[PDB]
Amino acid sequence: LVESGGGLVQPGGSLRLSCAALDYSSIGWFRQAPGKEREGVSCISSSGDSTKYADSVKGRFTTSRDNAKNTVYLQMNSLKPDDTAVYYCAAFRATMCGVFPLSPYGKDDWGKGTLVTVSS
Amino acid sequence: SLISKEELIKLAEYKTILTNLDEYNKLTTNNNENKYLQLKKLNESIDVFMNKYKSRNRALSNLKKDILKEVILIKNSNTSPVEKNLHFVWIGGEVSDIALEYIKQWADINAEYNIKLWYDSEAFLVNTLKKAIVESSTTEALQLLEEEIQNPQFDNMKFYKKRMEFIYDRQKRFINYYASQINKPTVPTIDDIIKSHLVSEYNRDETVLESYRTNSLRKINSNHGIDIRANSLFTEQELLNIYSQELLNRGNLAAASDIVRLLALKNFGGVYLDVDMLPGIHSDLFKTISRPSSIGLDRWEMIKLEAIMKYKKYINNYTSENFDKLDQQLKDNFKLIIESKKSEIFSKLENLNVSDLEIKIAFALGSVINQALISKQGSYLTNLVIEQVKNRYQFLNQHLNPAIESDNNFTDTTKIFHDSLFNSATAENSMFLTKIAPYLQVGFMPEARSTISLSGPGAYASAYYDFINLQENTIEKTLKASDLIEFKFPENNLSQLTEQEINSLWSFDQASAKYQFEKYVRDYTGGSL
Ligand SMILES: O=c1ccn([C@@H]2O[C@H](COP(=O)(O)OP(=O)(O)O[C@H]3O[C@H](CO)[C@@H](O)[C@H](O)[C@H]3O)[C@@H](O)[C@H]2O)c(=O)[nH]1
Ligand SMILES: [Mn+2]
Repeated sequence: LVESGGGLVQPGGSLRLSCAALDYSSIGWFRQAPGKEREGVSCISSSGDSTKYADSVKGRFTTSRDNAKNTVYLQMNSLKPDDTAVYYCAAFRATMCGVFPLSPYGKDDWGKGTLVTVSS
Repeated sequence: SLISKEELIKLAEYKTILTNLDEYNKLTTNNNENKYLQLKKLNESIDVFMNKYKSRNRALSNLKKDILKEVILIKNSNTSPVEKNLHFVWIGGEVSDIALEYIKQWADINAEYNIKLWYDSEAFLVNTLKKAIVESSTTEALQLLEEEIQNPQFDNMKFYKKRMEFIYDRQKRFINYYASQINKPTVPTIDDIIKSHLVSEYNRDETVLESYRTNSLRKINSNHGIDIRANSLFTEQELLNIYSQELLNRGNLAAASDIVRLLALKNFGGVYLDVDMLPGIHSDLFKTISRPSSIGLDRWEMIKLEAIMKYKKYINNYTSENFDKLDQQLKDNFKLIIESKKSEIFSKLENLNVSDLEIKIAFALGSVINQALISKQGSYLTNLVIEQVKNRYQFLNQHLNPAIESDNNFTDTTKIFHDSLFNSATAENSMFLTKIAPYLQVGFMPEARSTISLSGPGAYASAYYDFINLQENTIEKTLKASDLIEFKFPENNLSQLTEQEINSLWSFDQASAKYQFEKYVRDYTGGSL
């Protein structure tokens, strides 16, 4: 899983991250801020008909799946300083990313991930 | 509602106390938690004062004692009925027909209570994995000790200790395999990982494991099942990790259930019951059947239950062993009462009035036991128990992880953990170290009971001490009797002395261990067909 699209944004702006490989798996975006614990952000079912979001981003972020290009997007809007973090992606055999927005026990590698910074 | 500020000014840092009392004296919101929180602030300010200026302190102590009574007052002032939920927990495999029959008594007596049977949708194969680890280790130890198990003087403790070394080895191989699988780009389910490990390592057939897994899911769903993973029960990674280290590293489903029940009450409120509990017996019923002086109190409670099942057969094949042993006039007298009439047999819960600050708990032998609990959603005391559990696991994992991650067998890993606990410890909270020292043995050797001090009754007793004394994170301080029964689960509402309660599913005593070992030897030498 390759995470791409990150960069700077201004407070209030938008950004679209991409997670490139997934057809029969639920896919979740997660994030980790410097010095904070990882937290779930979004999840989308394999059909793409069901989604789930962290409370802090619900109604601001959306997630979609473009099966054809095996890639799930994270449409971020109304970016805030608290959204500053490295963003990682993962696929799940479980429905709706299991214990989302929490992480699987023991899972400590999520790929390279892509940094998002929202400042000043 | 204490002595007012002028009274304490006219009876005796200190300025903060007066306002802190003044804030509390004026504070007339209807939020019990805020009242308690303001009481707590005042107490710490008093304490600060006291230490730094070790004439004031005569009357500041008097206020301190008054504050302790105010806590009781706030708790007992506005009680209200608890939410009408009954929470049960069965994790790790298929729920049993016996457990379902016990839950059925509660439902039939309390149709207005919503029944939740919490399960782990990912973890139906945990008990199968534990069985495969334990049974394979039993054969290792029996064959290793073949020359000596034939000796009548053989110490059965030698068998349990040698078996533990194999158990520890095979638990570690599973968790290492789990760690590699969970770190794939596609996260598999826990049952995916166990299935794959059982098939490759223990020669389990994949289709039977899957057929058991799907069967467990269908049966629990048809029986009030609600999934702990999908219903956002866990909101803190730390608590999920504690649940997971018990579920996955140790195979201790009672410990895992200790976590789940606290989160269920925190999020929903209501009553938690272990699946071996039964509704209380209608009071006054068994005074007209007077009880012989040869049958003890605990036994007579058991005999009571055996009488109902004999004639009504609510639970099938319930034991009658204790009942049968006596006078047929008694049996006939019992037989007429039961046949003459469930609601006249069993007490209904109805309104269970509690403070929104508290949690109530069953008692056994004068000490709390968390097999039955009552709490409103989000109560302060439930959160204190949860904080106790996290604090205890923080200390355990600090000392256990270096031992467990070292490249060492069970005996040397145990010594590192044990030495980590004792070689540099302080005398304060000394008693807690002794109780958690056999942690790795819990479930697999007799008299290993660390769960009591981590996620079980010991966490509750310290939480109650926290609450009564307006503190947090107390370890080995215990309340006097009069403070403790403030939190007692009404005995009229609960039958604790059931058949299924007799056998613990996570621990065993020396007598059972000796009998089980002799059973292992008899089957080993005798062979099976
Ligand atoms: O495979 C299992 C085994 C047990 N349990 C759960 O564990 C609970 C406790 O089981 P039980 O066998 O009754 O254990 P106890 O012998 O009663 O011993 C303790 O079990 C827990 C350990 O702290 C707490 O209930 C209390 O301390 C105490 O009652 C059960 O009700 C279930 O909820 C499972 O979910 N799956
Ligand atoms: Mn029990």
